Amino acid sequence: RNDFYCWVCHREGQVLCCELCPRVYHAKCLRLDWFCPECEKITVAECIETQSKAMTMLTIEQLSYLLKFAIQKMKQPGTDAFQKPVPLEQHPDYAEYIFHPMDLCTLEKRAKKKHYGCTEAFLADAKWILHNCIIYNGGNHKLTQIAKVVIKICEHEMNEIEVCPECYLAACQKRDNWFCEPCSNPHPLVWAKLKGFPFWPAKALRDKDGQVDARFFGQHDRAWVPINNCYLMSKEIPFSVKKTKSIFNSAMQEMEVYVENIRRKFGVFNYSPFRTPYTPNSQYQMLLDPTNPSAGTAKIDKQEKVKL
Ligand SMILES: [Zn+2]
Ligand SMILES: [Zn+2]
Ligand SMILES: [Zn+2]
Repeated sequence: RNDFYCWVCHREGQVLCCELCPRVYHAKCLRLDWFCPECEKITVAECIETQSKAMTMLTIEQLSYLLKFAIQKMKQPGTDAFQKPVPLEQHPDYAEYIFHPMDLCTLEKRAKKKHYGCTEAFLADAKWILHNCIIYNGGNHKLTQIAKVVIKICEHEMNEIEVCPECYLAACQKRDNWFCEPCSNPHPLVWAKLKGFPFWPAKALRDKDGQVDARFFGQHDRAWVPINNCYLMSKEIPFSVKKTKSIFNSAMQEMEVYVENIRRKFGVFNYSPFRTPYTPNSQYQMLLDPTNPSAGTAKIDKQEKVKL
């Protein structure tokens, strides 16, 4: 049955009904057979023609395995009040206000039964936990603060699956040298300079608004770096004054383990001349002959269904 409280502001009043789901909205909270914004986002994300790069590389069963790790991060210590359904015997008026209850145990069971076709659908279902807490307990209750942090963890984990599902699973399991594991579409290796930090080796995971999502060898920290401050990996080092030599040496050692792993899996790794700029979705390091780019990639391909 249809909800009585607006999905945006969590208050009652004259509200519009979605044709596909039980959510309701004030016309003014959206600034104008109707399908709500949650249903529109999910439909686009689950259509093969408009699905994300992460969804193109995953089956529904594979996505269910990654959502189980996201549930573990959402179940932080102190989230006890949201780990099981609200006991109606202990709050006898709960169902007079909450028509669509949700909790972390129910969210975990729906993920296991392969109910979710995209990351957007898991976050949209998780959000009933916060919406219900605000209606019943109030916007300034101690439990509402806990529910807001649970939703922010869920948002972060969905964003991490979408950046690269293989990096996500490697970071979850933490095998020895997990950061040196190459992905099926290998991330280019760069020298990256962040303002105020020395030039350092990093993996380039994404390109957005003239920036590169860099993941640094050694500490495994991350930052958006300007594209003009990124060069393809080279033997000559762009020198920077550094506080501790041994930390730089460990990062370079870990970087050389990643390069040998790449050469075993794909059969090639091309270092570039000094100060060669990084370009979006660079293919230079995988070329069969770096002086003949028209010849293309070295990857032979054996029609492998390998993935899991
Ligand atoms: Zn509203
Ligand atoms: Zn809807
Ligand atoms: Zn990756």
